[PDB]
Amino acid sequence: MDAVAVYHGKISRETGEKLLLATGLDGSYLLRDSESVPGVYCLCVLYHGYIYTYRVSQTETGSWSAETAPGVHKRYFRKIKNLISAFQKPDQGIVIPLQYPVEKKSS
Amino acid sequence: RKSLTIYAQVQK
Repeated sequence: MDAVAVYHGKISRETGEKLLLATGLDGSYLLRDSESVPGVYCLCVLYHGYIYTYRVSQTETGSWSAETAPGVHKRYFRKIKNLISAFQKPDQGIVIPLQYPVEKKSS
Repeated sequence: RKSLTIYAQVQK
């Protein structure tokens, strides 16, 4: 069904920044549309006052995955939301394993 | 300062 409640939609950079800063919880992430690359999502986690943005796009093979630095190995998935459950692995996902979702609906 | 975004990539 692809249920993405963490996708508030399209918001400016200033919006995503204050959005994660409001929660005041390290590890808080959100799903916002890329204001530079259409059809591509962006998962941001607030850490050290700096909002770390990560581009998430589906490969031509149909597998879901995120961008990887030149020299790092990235695993492939079969769902957009599945990326969250797989990224919840400490020292095996991102700067911080997603923990507190910041959706625009209910607190 | 005046910039709360890194736009980095996954280092893991």
